[PDB]
Amino acid sequence: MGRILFLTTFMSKGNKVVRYLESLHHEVVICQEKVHAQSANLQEIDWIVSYAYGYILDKEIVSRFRGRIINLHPSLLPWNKGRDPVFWSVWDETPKGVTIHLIDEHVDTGDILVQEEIAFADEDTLLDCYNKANQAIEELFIREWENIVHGRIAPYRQTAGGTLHFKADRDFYKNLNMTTVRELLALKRLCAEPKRGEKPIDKTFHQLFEQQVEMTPDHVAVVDRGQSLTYKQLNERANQLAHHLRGKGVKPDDQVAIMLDKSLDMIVSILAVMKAGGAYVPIDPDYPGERIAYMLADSSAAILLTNALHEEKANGACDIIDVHDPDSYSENTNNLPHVNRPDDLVYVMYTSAKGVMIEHHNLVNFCEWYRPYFGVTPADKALVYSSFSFDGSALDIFTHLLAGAALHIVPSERKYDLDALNDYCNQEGITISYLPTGAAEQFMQMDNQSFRVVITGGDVLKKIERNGTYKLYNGYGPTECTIMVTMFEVDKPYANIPIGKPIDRTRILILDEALALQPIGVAGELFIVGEGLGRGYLNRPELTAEKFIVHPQTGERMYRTGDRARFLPDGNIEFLGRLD
Ligand SMILES: Nc1nc(=O)c2c([nH]1)NC[C@@H](CNc1ccc(C(=O)N[C@@H](CCC(=O)O)C(=O)O)cc1)N2C=O
Ligand SMILES: CC(C)[C@H](N)C(=O)O
Repeated sequence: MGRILFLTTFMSKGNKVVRYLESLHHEVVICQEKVHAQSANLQEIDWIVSYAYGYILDKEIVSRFRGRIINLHPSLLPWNKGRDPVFWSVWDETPKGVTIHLIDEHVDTGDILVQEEIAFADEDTLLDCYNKANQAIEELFIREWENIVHGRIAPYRQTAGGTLHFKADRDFYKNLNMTTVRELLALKRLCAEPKRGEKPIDKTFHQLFEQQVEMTPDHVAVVDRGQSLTYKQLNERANQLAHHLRGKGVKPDDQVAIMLDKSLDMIVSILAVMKAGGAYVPIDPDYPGERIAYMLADSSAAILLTNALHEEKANGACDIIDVHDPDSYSENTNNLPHVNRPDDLVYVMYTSAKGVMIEHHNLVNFCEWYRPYFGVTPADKALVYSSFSFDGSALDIFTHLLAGAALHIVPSERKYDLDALNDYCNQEGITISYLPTGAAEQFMQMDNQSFRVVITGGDVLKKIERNGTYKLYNGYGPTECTIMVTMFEVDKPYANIPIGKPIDRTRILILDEALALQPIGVAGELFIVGEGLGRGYLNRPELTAEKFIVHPQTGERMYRTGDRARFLPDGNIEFLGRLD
């Protein structure tokens, strides 16, 4: 009878479709390569049927075979045109079906002949779906072929719109072929790009702090032994120092070093640096004079806020401002005119070394997530415990100041004696704070009735047994992505205590060495994306590039931690040590 040219690159030479056509006494030429007009595969052809053909047809060919080129495409067009349609059908959660349509000059733009709705069960694998569709369309072709040959079907134009996908759009998703529909949608919900409608962060920390001063001005801000400052008192003194600093020429993105012990003067100095416009570099003065000398050299800091006592540990490296000299304080107590943007530096901290750069928007995002998460109110009282050279300090000070809470400085007297500290808290009625895993585990041993919440993380947490009523939370995150990026409420004991779910405006991805996504439950190198990412390492652009990358598929900016982890079925993340 008639000679049929069958085009495919993926499909077998013995498809149900080919056998049916041969059953009807058609000679079926099978071709899997691109062809041109001169091709001997185009001699004496009545119908062209194409099924997963991986090449376009020159206009020359489609015109000569107009009205006689059929394509088998397993999607409910115009949904899911182009490559890997069955997959994108699941991922993009489009309607699912199979379509036989004429071949137009453009990809999958030909008028429809027949169309069928298909269904996938939550339990089917993505390879199950791929087959179930090819099954459905092959059977459909056999049912309606006769109707197609005799030309008795009225082609109808495809509905406007649709989705289109390209060959390489699945690269990022190569490891997901054997995933379940349920398991695949779960992964999307955990790792898919942010939903539309969100706006950049438009505030700096000292903006929001000055905001909070006017709401709770007479509330206690910071306490150190018997001395205390209200938000109003604290704000005005920082302003006086900030005026002085901006007079000395502090400007946005400038570095100002602070070398002091935990004290009211420290909080004033920190806020004064921000309000002036710059970012503060905390230097614990117990560091070896070697480290201190380096931190001041690497840092471009021209100003140093410090004591008469620690003055000499800098060896005249820079201009010094005595926080105890009343001449370092201006008469003006007004808030300074704002000159900062959220992309300006807020602080620079050193890892165990390199200068990590953090911007205001990084810090704002963390505090704005912290307040509502832990339901912090001005009734709360928190401790300044961590060294002021670690990002754990930023949590202690900043989160609670924007909640109107009261900060209590922790002297070395009870820094180590947790029995004595606990007595502090029970007397003063402390309700919340962060303790590193080491210190936190110890504190579980002391009796406590003050706390409402305690937070840990930084090293692996292994014990949960606590005496007090308070809830307990384990967190995770590197200094490079601003304090912590994930948070878990500990409800029951675990052999591996999970580190929780991501915070506001942050996303975490588990990737192959190839940087491809990994199914829920499969380990990989944990990657961070979102508001938390800092500016990088100071004076270390080549190394910054190493750790702050532009993903090859998505083009998003991500931080490579070098930690192993995996997602649990309920959405929480599980730490699995370093990558080695
Ligand atoms: N002329 C024509 N119209 C069609 O509608 C049609 C055909 N040919 N041939 C088979 C199928 C389309 N199949 C495909 C699938 C992918 C590519 C492809 O190579 N896409 C590249 C684009 C890059 C480039 O243009 O070089 C990609 O990266 O996604 C081509 C044809 N098809 C009807 O079903
Ligand atoms: C100390 C902790 C809050 C910090 N994210 C770290 O791991 O260094």
